[PDB]
Amino acid sequence: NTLKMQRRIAAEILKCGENRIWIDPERIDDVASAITREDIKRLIKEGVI
Amino acid sequence: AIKAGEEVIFTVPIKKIKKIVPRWKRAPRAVKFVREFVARHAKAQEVIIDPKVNEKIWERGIEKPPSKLRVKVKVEEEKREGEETVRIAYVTLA
Amino acid sequence: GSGTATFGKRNSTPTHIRCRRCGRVSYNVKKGYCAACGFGRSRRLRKYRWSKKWKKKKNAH
Amino acid sequence: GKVHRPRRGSLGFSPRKRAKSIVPRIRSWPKETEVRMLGFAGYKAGMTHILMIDDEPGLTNGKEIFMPVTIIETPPLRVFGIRAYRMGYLGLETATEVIVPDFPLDNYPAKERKGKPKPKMTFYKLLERRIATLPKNYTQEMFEQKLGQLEDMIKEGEIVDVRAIVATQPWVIKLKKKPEVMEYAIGGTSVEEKFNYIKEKLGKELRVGEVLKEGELLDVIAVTKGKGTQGPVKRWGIKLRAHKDSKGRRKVGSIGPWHPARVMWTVPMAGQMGFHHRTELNKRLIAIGENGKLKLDENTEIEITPKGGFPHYGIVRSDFMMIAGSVPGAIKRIIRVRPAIRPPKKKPPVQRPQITYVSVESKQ
RNA sequence: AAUAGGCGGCCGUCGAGGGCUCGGGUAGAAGACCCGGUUGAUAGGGCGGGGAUGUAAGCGGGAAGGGUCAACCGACCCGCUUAGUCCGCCGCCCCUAAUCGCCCGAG
RNA sequence: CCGACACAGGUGCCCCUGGGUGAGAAGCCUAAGGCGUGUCGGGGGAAACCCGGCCGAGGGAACUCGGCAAACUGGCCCCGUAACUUCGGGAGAAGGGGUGCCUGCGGGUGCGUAACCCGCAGGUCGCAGUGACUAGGGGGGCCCGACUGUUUAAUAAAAA
RNA sequence: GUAAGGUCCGGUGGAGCCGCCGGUAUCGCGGAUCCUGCCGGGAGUAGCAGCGUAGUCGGGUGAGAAUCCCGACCGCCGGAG
RNA sequence: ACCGAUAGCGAACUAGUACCGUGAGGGAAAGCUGAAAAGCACCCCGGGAGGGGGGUGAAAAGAGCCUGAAACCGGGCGGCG
Ligand SMILES: [Zn+2]
Repeated sequence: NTLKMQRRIAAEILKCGENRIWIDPERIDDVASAITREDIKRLIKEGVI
Repeated sequence: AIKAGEEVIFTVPIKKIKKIVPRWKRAPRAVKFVREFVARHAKAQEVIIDPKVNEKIWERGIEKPPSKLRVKVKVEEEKREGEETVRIAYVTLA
Repeated sequence: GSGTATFGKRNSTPTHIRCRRCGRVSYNVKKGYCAACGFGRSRRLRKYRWSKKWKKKKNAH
Repeated sequence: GKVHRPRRGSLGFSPRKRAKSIVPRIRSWPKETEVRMLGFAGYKAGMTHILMIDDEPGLTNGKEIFMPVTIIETPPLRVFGIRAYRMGYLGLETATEVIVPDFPLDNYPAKERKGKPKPKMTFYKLLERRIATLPKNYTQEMFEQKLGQLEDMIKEGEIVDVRAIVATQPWVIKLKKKPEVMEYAIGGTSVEEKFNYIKEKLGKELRVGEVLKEGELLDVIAVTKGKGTQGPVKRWGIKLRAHKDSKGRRKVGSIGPWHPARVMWTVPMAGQMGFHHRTELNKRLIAIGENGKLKLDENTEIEITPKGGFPHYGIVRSDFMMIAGSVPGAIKRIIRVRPAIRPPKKKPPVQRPQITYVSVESKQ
């Protein structure tokens, strides 16, 4: 469960570098469960990303 | 000795290892020395070092750890899995 | 020079490509003929009795 | 022709190996008529300097001169054994040895800690840290019988030498607790006289003042400071190779010719440097001080300890010696001294020289 | 030293003595060697001594001048200040760790 | 990708570059972007010796085939500048003085109290003011080839 | 049996083999820096440095974590990485 | 009266194949369980790979499979040490 796809898609969505993405260290299970761009957008709106 | 749920103040002499290691390994060597010193002086099987303490050690880069570090050691007992009882010492700044 | 550094300049157009007639990768692309069967240079096949490759093809040597 | 030069280093100190024991051994003793113990022991403390009116023959006689000195702390030794030597087939062989029975120890610096009374130390307890197997149920009567047997052997004449077995007392100066046990010869020409001299002081304390005389020459025996493994450049003083050498500069060039087809033992090589048994000759004993203090002119008394204490050493609290020049060994090393075995023909007078200044400034 | 030595002591016909482990260097490439181990000042810590640099931060005042010739800015200087910082040196104090444990061993 | 390789080479550095200092696409620091994969880790007064780097009292080439290597000088401004000469040069010849910070004025272009650049007076600190970084040592004879250029890819760059 | 070798005994093996006469032949190996295959000592040694010396703390996953993942700190490149 | 898997054609077999060279061209290694898969059901241990029991078979011949030589390596025994 490496969050490379999630980090890359979040960076692409937010229009920034991949090193500027912050992922909540307490919601790693939610981030790993998120597998689609819709789920990643939902996490971004929630504030995990 | 220190019993469970008790709190002590220690002064770790980090300068004891500056000249025995290369200048660019001094911060990790200081972290190792602090952990070993706390374990020996608290008779603790496990030591948990606070990220604040780690940042204080790494404040001036990998080459200049502080010569002396004042730390706060709290001793707790877990007794997990039945393998006797384990003593865990938590290290915080000041 | 003349060695390992020289071998790094093999990223240009290949000298030989696949031949439409004989099926081997021997077609001189720049000149326009096959170095194996002579396609593009002769109507007849390029066979030489000092060569054993065409015999090897059919196990006739 | 070729170019000649003396060889690098001396072959008279080979093998250059680590000393057999940290406690020095004495192989030869001076010949004297006075009945006294031929030497003493102490611990190296540090170095300082004085200004003194020279009394030795030479150009600078009668002029005030600078003089470096070394301070050796010498707490009194404990005389606790007597050994007898007979003449064997190939040399001296020990015939018997008698030690005194256990006695209470009163110079031990006992300290009251929280709970428990004074430890109340006794002998055979500090000595156990060195011998580890001491007599059990040993009594004064049995000691007297053993001494009488030794004396009877002396009267019969089977004994050709007698020596005193002494032990250091580092606990007096708080340096350590494990003592050093050494054997010392006694001057004179009568075995009976030497035996009486040892017997009258068996079980007692001997001070450097009762043994040595101020202003006399001594031989100093110790183990030099260790340097670890050192290359030939430092070990034998060879010349560095040419600066264009691409295989190194701190090494010997040729380690031998074609023939003999072996490396000769005389070729310098790297190895152990320092920590060697060495003897220094003709070191003058400038002065003897008592209780860490030195008197100058019957009204001035100074503390030999410099301000801030000796570097890597504590404070001198017992009797001490002032030796002109430097002595081998490190700080806190055990040093043995004996009367000079080959003194010069024109020796300096046997008395303390006129001292005008003693340095007690900080040495760190 | 193959004539492979002498002596004192302790042990055996459970057991003297020793090793690993522990705190440190008079020592050190690994081994080895040396001091200490509650029969305690070995290291840390606290206090004091001695030393090395050179007078800390903060505040008050002055400062060539400017500024509505006011408020205010200002390199730098003076006082608190032989200060501050630091010590691979020493002394005193058992507050902390030198604990627990394991192994070999002649008969 | 090619070189037998997750090869410090070559192909491709082929096209593009925020802020400060600075003449600068220089060096140094830093934003964005990227990385901790130019991928075996741990210990140590734990040596000798080797490779890379810093310093060294007095002397200053006495070393050596040979000043090899290293060292001196170094940016900018102002004075000053030889033999010889193909009159163009030599030439940055050589040699000498200055350089920081603060306070305040003057000048050029400019509508401007916008921006850039050039001077003046005073105060003051340190051993040292191009304080790090960047950054020539110089001169006099002789041989050869006029010069810029080319060469033995892999021991000769030269008077060829 | 001088010998080149022959034959028996005990064990493994599971399907072919031998004495004598007369013929026949790719008919006998220790070497050719011989050829092919397999295996030793070197050796649990060298190498895993040099031109960019980079990791630490807390948490997670997992039988198993210096090396995988998240956060913080500390670093490198930044007219090129 | 040829050879019997280093022999016989280079190829007894997915052989002019894999693979080497820009290119003409060059070119290997590799056969065998058992009569019958009857190719090991079930139990204990291990994260797994596997190990130990227990079964099939006249015989494990156990698929890493007919016989299993020599070199080499580990252990046991006899002798020296
Ligand atoms: Zn063709």
